[PDB]
Amino acid sequence: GHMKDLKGTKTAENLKQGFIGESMANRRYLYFAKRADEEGYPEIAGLLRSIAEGETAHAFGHLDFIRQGGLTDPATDKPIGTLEQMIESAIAGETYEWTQMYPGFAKVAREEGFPEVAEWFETLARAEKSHAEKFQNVLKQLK
Amino acid sequence: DLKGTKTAENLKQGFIGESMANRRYLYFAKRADEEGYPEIAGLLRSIAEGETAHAFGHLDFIRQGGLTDPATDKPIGTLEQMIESAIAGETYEWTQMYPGFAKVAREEGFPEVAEWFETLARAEKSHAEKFQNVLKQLKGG
Ligand SMILES: [Cl-]
Ligand SMILES: [Cl-]
Ligand SMILES: [Co+2]
Ligand SMILES: [Co+2]
Ligand SMILES: [Co+2]
Ligand SMILES: [Co+2]
Ligand SMILES: [Co+2]
Repeated sequence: GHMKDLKGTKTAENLKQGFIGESMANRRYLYFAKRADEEGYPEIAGLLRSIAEGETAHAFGHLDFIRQGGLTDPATDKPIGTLEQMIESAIAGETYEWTQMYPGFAKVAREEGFPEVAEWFETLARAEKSHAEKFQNVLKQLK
Repeated sequence: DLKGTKTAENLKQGFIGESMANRRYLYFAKRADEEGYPEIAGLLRSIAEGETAHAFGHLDFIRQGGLTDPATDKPIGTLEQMIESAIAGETYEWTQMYPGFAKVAREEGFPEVAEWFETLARAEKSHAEKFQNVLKQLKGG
């Protein structure tokens, strides 16, 4: 039942879009909670944190259907069935970000006259290269 | 002014990718946990904290640059605006997005997936109502 093949369906696309939205909702609500914290609204901060746990549960349930339905990781288009595949998906996305995505973002920010944003993107490119290397060391261990 | 720039769009896409990376790594950590790889689980959780810091810094530049929430295209400068953003996205999800995903899943022969989407529609309605009660408290002082 939950093992039915979802490949080629609109439902497959909808699970991907739901995962994206849920992922953003958790991040948004935790960020909003920091503002409630500063301003002295602990009940609102607590509600934001509790609802954020709900959006974790939603995002993880979307990933369960993606994996059980034979779909790929929404971020990388790589299989994530096994732990080894999960680490290979982590490596693929980190490698895209440090080789291509953040360096390109930093070049654009400098060109448009945002050097402070460009320095941030350059920091992140170096950070994602470190992440890729740490994950590569783990994959070598598992294999 | 970041408004209308390519850099605005790059901060939005960076926020999306970072948001997904933290969720992905915490999900992967659960499989490491089950299988008895606590060093791998620990690394995934520590790197996930990295990706929180990346996402939040992207939101810092977005807010400071007068750009809108990546998810809702609503301003997020003040706490009231943040709660209004929360309400807008929850409302979209329960009134349109998850009902529509549930109908497509039923029509394509995936009743279990459709039931999950219907559960989530009802959940996001409850979220919207709780955030609406917060907004009333803030707006009414
Ligand atoms: Cl409060
Ligand atoms: Cl381990
Ligand atoms: Co089943
Ligand atoms: Co949700
Ligand atoms: Co990373
Ligand atoms: Co990152
Ligand atoms: Co919600």
